[PDB]
Amino acid sequence: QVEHPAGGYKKLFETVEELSSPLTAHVTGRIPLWLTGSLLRCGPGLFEVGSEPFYHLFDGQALLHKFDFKEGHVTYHRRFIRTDAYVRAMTEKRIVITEFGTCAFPGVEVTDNALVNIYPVGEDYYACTETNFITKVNPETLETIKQVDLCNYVSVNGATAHPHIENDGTVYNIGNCFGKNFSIAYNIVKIPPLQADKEDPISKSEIVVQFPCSDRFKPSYVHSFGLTPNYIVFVETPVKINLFKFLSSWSLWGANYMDCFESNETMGVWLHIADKKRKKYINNKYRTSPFNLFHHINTYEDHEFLIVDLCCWKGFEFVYNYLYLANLRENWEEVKKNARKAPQPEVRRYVLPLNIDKADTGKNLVTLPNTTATAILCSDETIWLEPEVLFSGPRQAFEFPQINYQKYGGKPYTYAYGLGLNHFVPDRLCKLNVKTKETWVWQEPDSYPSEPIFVSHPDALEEDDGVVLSVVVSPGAGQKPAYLLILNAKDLSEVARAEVEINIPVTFHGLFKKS
Amino acid sequence: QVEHPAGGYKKLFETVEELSSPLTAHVTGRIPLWLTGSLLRCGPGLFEVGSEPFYHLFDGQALLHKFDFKEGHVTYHRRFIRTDAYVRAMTEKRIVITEFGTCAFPGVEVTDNALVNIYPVGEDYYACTETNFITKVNPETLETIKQVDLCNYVSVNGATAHPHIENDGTVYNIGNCFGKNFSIAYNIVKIPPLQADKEDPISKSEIVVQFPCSDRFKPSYVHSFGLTPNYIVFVETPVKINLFKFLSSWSLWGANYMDCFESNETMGVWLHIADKKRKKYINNKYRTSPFNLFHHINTYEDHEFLIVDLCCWKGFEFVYNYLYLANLRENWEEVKKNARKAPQPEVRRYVLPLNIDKADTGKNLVTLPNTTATAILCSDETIWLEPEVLFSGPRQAFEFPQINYQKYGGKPYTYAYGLGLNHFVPDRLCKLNVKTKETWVWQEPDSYPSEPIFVSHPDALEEDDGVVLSVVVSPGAGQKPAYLLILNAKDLSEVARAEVEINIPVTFHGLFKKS
Ligand SMILES: [Fe+2]
Ligand SMILES: [Fe+2]
Ligand SMILES: [Ir+3]
Ligand SMILES: [Ir+3]
Repeated sequence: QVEHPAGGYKKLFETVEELSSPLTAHVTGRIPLWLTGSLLRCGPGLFEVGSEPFYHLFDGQALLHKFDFKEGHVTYHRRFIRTDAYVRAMTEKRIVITEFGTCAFPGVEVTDNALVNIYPVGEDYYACTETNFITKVNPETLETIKQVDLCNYVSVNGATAHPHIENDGTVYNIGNCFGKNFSIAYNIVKIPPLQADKEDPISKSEIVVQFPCSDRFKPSYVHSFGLTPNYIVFVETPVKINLFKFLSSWSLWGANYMDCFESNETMGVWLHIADKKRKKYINNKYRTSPFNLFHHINTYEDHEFLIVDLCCWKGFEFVYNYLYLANLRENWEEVKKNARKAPQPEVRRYVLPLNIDKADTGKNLVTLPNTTATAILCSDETIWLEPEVLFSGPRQAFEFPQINYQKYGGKPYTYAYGLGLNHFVPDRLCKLNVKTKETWVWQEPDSYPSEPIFVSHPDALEEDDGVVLSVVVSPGAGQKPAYLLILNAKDLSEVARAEVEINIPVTFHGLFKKS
Repeated sequence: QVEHPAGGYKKLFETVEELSSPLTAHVTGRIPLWLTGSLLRCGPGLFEVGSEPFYHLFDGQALLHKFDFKEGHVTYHRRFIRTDAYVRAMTEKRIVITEFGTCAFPGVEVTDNALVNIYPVGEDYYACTETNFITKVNPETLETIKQVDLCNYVSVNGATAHPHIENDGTVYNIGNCFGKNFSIAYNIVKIPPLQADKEDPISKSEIVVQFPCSDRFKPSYVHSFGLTPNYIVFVETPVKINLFKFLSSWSLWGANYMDCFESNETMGVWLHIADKKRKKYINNKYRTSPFNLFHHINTYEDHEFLIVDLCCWKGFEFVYNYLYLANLRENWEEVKKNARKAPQPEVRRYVLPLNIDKADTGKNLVTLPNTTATAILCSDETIWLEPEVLFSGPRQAFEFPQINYQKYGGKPYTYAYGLGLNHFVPDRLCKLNVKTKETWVWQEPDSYPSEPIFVSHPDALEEDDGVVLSVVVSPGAGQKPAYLLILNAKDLSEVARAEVEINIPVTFHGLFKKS
């Protein structure tokens, strides 16, 4: 729709160097006085070790970024995370640890390249990827402190880079695991808040509940999940991990993680729910059409139903196949051409009935008045779901979604913020009213934003009283190569900017730390 | 959304009497001078024979209506169609022929109650329902002329009340039939235009092509189908006719047509295409989620794809179960309550790829640039489809759709007109831009319109240069009980009205005859 023939988006994938200390950003407009804190973000910063390239978008070495709002000025800083992967790569001047889509050549050494997200646990902050290894970091200085191996504390093989954090600091996550059956399963991990004893909360990790797997030996790729005050929602997609293949290519040949994925063509999507407080899996066989899922938007309870809002990609093909660096660095026509056969992005609201009566076999159970979502109870005992579409644009994804999480996560809500992807290229920011379907767009030419993070006005009365923060890469004609953008959350109108004189590569997720 | 607590919609289902001759309507505003012709419509007019009621909406005895535009004035007329059903009912003072949802009590006597539609064949016009019996009628006087039995001329058991008529007067339809396999199938019937020989074209009926059936002994209920210059599209829904049951309740007990229907829970929807010119069925196994379908909107070819736009109801339950007269005559709260578990209406665009390559197995084949519809080729050879949603409102159907059929039927187009159903109650008229999704609504309180028919301006330059005609029932405070509505097709703004002093019951379909 919008076109980027100048190819500026290639700057999102160009290596940068870390800083020794914070730069001072040149500020435009007016930073709100109540914005005092830090925006922390993780993404790849190093896309080749020497003349050895990294191939996939999720392979480049973790880079930790900070935009600080101190006493009426803004600074920018960045430091590579000192991971085994990074350290060993630097020691030995080559690629040492196999990344998601790049096999290294000379037990199994699983990557700790924490390029995806960062989150609070007790008084600590950890950078993560999606394996068992998270990296404790210093949120003031950006120094690496420690590697943690979650297998030491709990039985999981890995965990998402999207834990849910409750208001009391309790942390919930999900990862696959070995069941007692000698099957695969998915385990919900709970890390408690910092208690009086003042001991590291990770040492108090425990399993809340286990979800079954649709296939005994293949778990689905899980990127995120849903949490309400009373329920956990997990979506099992037809993107499957063939564990066999990476335990056959380690031994004999030589593979990466991407090589294990296969698509199951016939299962579609299975949706699973567990009672959070009683810690039981509920046996409701929710089923629907096939789609990839990376990001839940929000989840909530409305009478005897769960409302589940999702960023979907229609299809069973793995959308990550489209995310190799060569693909993303082609020119504009080839980018558009290459995405023509990709899965098509769509925001969807599914409605899952909680209180199932066989009396209603063969009818639509969704009796709520303001939705077009359906759930049908088959004789089978299967519950077949159709969504209400909330947003749909040709090869235009509303993605990397965020909400006013602190007051509205897990509860009834109205607004969602997101990054607009145009044939996979990030080129706009969106706001979406999920009840009316109104949208708002912020966009400028040759400008490539990141996930918008929302920060509440401390005296907020409405759900969107606050701002949205995005890191924007604007290559071009003598342009400030990048800047931090602050929008008014009500109408996505610009409030301010903090410009810098250096490039910033793609970042995925992060948080705003009030301090 | 809008509420009708006064219950005025019950007047759509109250018996009326025919007229001896045309009333003269009181006209408001300005009838366009180029509107000279006749609006003909069919619907039920008689909902009980004495103290024997008819139960279903599709059971009342056919009533033929005419609004005439002659020399700067408007008339209204109506005559019951003199069918076997009607005539015998009147002769014998009771219900004689079993209707769709009303069994009569004292070979098989199939109904010819032609309450659904009327269409041109050569220089003739026939009222129809969905059986093998159509009734030739006089379009000037509304007199019944003749019963026709299509089994005499072609091998079908019945035919839809939605034939497609080409610009040269050729008529296409579809009905189920016995295959040579001793299976069920669906046959495409072609009736040619009136030729030089001047013989009745029905005598020249022939079979073009046959579609297979998903179930050997159960055909799906078919209400309509798609036609482009090169293709025929047929949609096989999980609403199935159990022929066995009506050939077991005729012999032993005593049933109606509605009693034969069952829903197939596992098949979903199968979509079928045939080459119109070569008269071959194409073996592409299009499949998708379950839905009822009554009305195609329009179909067309866009490069190597068919665009299929449909008024869907999500679910496999038969929507006709909600359409008994008692249900429709309850009060407003009970109407809303009763539809809470019904299938949910949605307008959908499916995109069917024509040129299938196994090289693209597991990918999305829909490479067109302005749609979010997908089609995925499974290993199976199955092609799994997801729609682009064009309109979706909670228990608000865009239904009884019409287009500028003469210039745009079967071809690329932009606008569709429709009747808005609010928990099954007709209470608005809509226009829909199918590319942008903009809508327009005409609505007034305690007013219940019928299917909007579109008539082109004779000097039309754009697709919506013309008017839309609807019959509106407005019961109320000393109100003209009904009127004919003429809207401007561009913005659904009112141009005129032709009021009458008598009630008019529900009508389904019809045509505008330029004369
Ligand atoms: Fe993510
Ligand atoms: Fe119809
Ligand atoms: Ir302020
Ligand atoms: Ir005019």
